[PDB]
Amino acid sequence: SVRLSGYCGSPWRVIGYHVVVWMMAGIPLLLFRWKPLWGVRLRLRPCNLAHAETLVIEIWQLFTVQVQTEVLRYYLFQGQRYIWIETQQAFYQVSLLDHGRSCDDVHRSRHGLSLQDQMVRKAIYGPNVISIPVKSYPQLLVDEALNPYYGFQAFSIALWLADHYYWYALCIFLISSISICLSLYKTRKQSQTLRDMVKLSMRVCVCRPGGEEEWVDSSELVPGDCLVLPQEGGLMPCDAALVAGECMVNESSLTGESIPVLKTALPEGLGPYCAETHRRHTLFCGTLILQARAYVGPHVLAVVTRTGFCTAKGGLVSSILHPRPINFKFYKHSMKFVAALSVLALLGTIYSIFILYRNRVPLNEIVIRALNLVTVVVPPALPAAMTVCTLYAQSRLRRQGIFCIHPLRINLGGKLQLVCFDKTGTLTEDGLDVMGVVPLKGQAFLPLVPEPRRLPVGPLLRALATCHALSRLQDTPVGDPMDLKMVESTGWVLEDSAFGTQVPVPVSVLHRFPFSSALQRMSVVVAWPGATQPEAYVKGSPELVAGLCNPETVPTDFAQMLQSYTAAGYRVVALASKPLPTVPSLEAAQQLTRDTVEGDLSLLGLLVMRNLLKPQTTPVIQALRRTRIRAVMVTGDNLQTAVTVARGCGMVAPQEHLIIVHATHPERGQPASLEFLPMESRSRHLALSGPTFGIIVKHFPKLLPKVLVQGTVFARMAPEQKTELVCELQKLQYCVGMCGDGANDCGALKAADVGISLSQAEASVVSPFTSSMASIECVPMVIREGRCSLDTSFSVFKYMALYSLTQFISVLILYTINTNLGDLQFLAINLVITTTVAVLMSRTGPALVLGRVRPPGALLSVPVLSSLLLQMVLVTGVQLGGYFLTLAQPWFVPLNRTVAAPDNLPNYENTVVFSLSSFQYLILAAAVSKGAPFRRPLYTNVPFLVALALLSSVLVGLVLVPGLLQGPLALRNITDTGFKLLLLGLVTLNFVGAFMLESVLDQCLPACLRRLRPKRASKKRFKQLERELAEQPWPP
Repeated sequence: SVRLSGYCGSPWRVIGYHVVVWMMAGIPLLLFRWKPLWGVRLRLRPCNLAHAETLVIEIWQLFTVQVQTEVLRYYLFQGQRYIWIETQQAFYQVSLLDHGRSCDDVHRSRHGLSLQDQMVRKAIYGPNVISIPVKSYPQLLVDEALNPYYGFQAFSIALWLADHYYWYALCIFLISSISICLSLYKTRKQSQTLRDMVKLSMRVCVCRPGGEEEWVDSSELVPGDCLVLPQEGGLMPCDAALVAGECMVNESSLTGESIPVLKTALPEGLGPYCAETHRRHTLFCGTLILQARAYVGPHVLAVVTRTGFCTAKGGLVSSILHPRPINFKFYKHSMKFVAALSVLALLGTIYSIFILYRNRVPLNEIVIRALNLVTVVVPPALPAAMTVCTLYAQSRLRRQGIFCIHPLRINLGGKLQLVCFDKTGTLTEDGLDVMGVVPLKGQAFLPLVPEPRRLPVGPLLRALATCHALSRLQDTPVGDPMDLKMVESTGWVLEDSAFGTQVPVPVSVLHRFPFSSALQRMSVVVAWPGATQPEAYVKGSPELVAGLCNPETVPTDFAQMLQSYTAAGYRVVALASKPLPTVPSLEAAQQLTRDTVEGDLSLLGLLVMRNLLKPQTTPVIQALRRTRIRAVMVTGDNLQTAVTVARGCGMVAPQEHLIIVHATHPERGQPASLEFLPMESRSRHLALSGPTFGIIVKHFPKLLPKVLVQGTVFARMAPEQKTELVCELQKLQYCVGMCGDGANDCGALKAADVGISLSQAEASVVSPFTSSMASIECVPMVIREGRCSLDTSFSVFKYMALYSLTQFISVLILYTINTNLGDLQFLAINLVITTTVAVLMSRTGPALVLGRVRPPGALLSVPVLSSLLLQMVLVTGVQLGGYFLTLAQPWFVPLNRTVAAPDNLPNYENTVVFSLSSFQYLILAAAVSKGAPFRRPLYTNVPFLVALALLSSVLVGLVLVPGLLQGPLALRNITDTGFKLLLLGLVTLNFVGAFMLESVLDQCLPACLRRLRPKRASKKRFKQLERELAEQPWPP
């Protein structure tokens, strides 16, 4: 959904808008920064998009994008480049400008681009640079410091100086500057981090037609251009397709996969070159080329396909620079809650005006004092407190090993209700493991031998340790992980190729037949000293190998045994051998045909390779299921293995039923039909594959919501089907986490509300959340931190409300008695007592254990609002009681009403109110700070506990110790001590009452509101579906 509206240039209109906004007032600027579409409409006039010199983009977020000329008319929106293709009268993204061309076209491009034809491609595509723009500190200030909040704070600073409250004005300015500097630091540091993370400048050779080789910078590369990759291998500057040769690529830079991966030349064909399909023929930007071998030609060649932000790493960086808006609204009914507090403040302000008039204070002072009171209820430290809360959450995660690039995504961990787990690498170990070999003695399967090392030397062990296509790179074999683990299990050392006995003669590979996907098997020619004839070893699927094997050698239990193995999640391959009467020699063996070796084989044994469940997986899954979080397996693997793992890891506990949803494709003459196949070992789970998921999404849209609500295993899911599933689940108002670790989970991790990658490093761009640890234990950690962050932010906002209302009430009372709180008494209460205690309260770590109860999401809920209105009742009661109680004393002398504050100060009324309110701020900071269920107790926060104790001691000294800070703060000295003790008793009464009020609310109001009003329904579509199912199960 993209809306474009061209605005052709108009000088007179532009200058008219200029003067109007610059002269009239700042209100138009405020409403333009709120609603800038009218600003552009008045500043420039609509035009035919073929003539636009400025665009307005809506994705209903609105951006304005000028249009550059290079004749090429193009614009840049969020890094991507859109060009004006004059013929079709539309701005087409350059990403698609050459989309869909055939692999044959890519191969034909292997002669490169003529320098004359390279300028056009450069102008279209632009430089091959993922340019992170640098904003100057002045411009960072202007961006941060021009908010409406800081504008109001500057207004307040001006007012407090109008009334001569210089210390409080300095306090506001310092708090606001500290607020602005945190934002500037983090925003500038992140930009400088990305700028160097995407930094790359090589001198890459290219193949300019005519036969000459041209050396150019890394930024002069354009799609279709041809690269000459060095034999030694270095970083990859562009996102090229490998046309000739092969090269080891360490793709950890892009996807975090630590192991080298083989890239093979692109195959000639008429299909479209797809980076996701032909991902074994594509070289990505930022990955490292370890070796590059040119089997034909003097050097290896790749064809540039994507450059700049078009590259995969470019898209990953763009998703960090331009994140999609976070799904949850933190301020649920922002205007309504702020309006409740604002109507309270408005009633107070009108009361203040009425009483100031009744006190016969001049009108200018009336207006100034009313505006000061209105400013009291906008705490200068609110943005600082919120940002600091997010920073603390991020730091705690980073110390746990979890790295979130966007700290505001952390609160989405405490909103999670469903987590999708990739099976392999995330739930189960990275690669397969060998639990044994099943040799034969004639036509009978021998008992499984757990480890193949002790197998007596023979054709089976030689096949195990030799029948493979490994290549020793840097003394570390590389290739298919299955072969790696098989040969490692044999224990033999790879030194064509020879293998030495671990403890018994070395064995040589006379000839090797490379594996093929269509052949489902591979064969080799193997000889060893003392061997009369070479032995050719063949490994392949059980049925196919058995078919070529001699029938009298295959036991009748072959099919039954392999099916029994498959049922238990094992993957099985068969090993066969045949003696070749050919003389043992390198040259003679090389002429043997693949058909000769593959045919007339002997079944020697069956090899079973199991992918194991990580030790930390089952506890985490069971903890999530105990918290009533949905654990879903979204894998691209078989359904048998997926269901076996799901049962094993506790997604399907032994008592639940598992039903297979199978959707038949609507073959000729019949429509699509669902059939359900129950299994015998959230009480009903569904398991369905990728084909079934697609058929249900297309043909069965009525039944998709139920499948998604009660589906558990999603096997054989294509990488786009994972993203489709995540989006479909989010359509049900789920908050979906995706703990996929692999590279193919990229779209799912980007779509998911919380996307986590398991085995990553510090500076990873793969997904919003990346952890350094292999196990899925980082998912409970993220959920616990998210719940802690939600509770902490709710408590900080509650404190900034309680704070603000307490100061408002104190100022109202002092206006009533016709004095004010005092300049340095404002400075203390705000700079020290409240800013310290608000930035320190958000330092309390998450509770160590997940619980079934979830944090709220509504700041306007009855709990929060009742807590505020009953804390404020006790605050006002305590202050009023202390005031009315200092009148009854004998030594009391009413303040001089004729003069106005600060001329009244010091006086007993202001002193009493200041003391009580100063204690009340600390009392409220401690009261709003909760421990369990979501946070650790208050006392585990040593800085916060120490701040509370130190400030309480200082305030007790102010109340008791005479002459301590009574000059600066302008406090009146009370000679009496019984009154001081009574004041401390009243403060202790408020402390006890506030904690008792919080406890009583937390314990009773939930039950009270549940009994008082039963839920009409659950707003969540998935909860409605869960009810509709519990009343009547869908699969009957």
